[PDB]
Amino acid sequence: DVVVLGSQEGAMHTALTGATEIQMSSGNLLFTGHLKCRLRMDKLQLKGM
Amino acid sequence: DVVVLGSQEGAMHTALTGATEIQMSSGNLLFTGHLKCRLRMDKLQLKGM
Amino acid sequence: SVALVPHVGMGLETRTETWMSSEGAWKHAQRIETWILRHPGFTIMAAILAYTIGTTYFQRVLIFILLTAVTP
Amino acid sequence: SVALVPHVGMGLETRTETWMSSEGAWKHAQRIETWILRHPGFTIMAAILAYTIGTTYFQRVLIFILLTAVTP
Repeated sequence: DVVVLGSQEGAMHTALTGATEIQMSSGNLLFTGHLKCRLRMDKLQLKGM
Repeated sequence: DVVVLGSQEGAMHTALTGATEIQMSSGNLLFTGHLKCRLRMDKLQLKGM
Repeated sequence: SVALVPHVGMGLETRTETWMSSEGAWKHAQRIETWILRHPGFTIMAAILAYTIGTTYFQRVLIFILLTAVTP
Repeated sequence: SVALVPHVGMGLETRTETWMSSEGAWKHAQRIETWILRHPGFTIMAAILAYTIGTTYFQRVLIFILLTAVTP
């Protein structure tokens, strides 16, 4: 006999634990991650003197 | 936020492995198992003599 | 199946919490300890093994906590 | 979840085959070996541990196969 295995969807959740999720609706929402920028401040006024 | 967990049905299959299944449609089908009977044959013709 | 290989150690982990956050670990423990309660004999025999093999004491401890880790 | 409790040793069996029927065992092996292939370093360090502790050759073998078993 042959048997449809049945949805694993939840179990797949149990798998994808240990991973940051991401919401994606339109094109991307991506959150988390990190980045490193370097900042050159030269031309900054004190905002009044 | 709150999240519906998602069906485990398959994973439940993965669990119920290591178990004999049983078909049950009407009232029982039960198969497998085993039984012990003792047989007293006294009461038997050879079927023709 | 996906039941195991649950993408854990891996990498890439971010500042923000991920999924089962702060559960699946204590799940894992509670699970296996439960199964220990259910099958005490296997604990017994295993421990005995620990007292048999190696057994320079720290060794016993180690190979024993294998017993814990044997199989759910 | 049900991902792990998979009602195996238990008892009661029967004369007739049950469910995954000569698979889930070889499943279990194949997947853990796969995960070994993916993370060879951990194998290396672990083995080293085996050569460190006890080491009573048979001991090494044991605790090694343990540290193989240790991956969830």
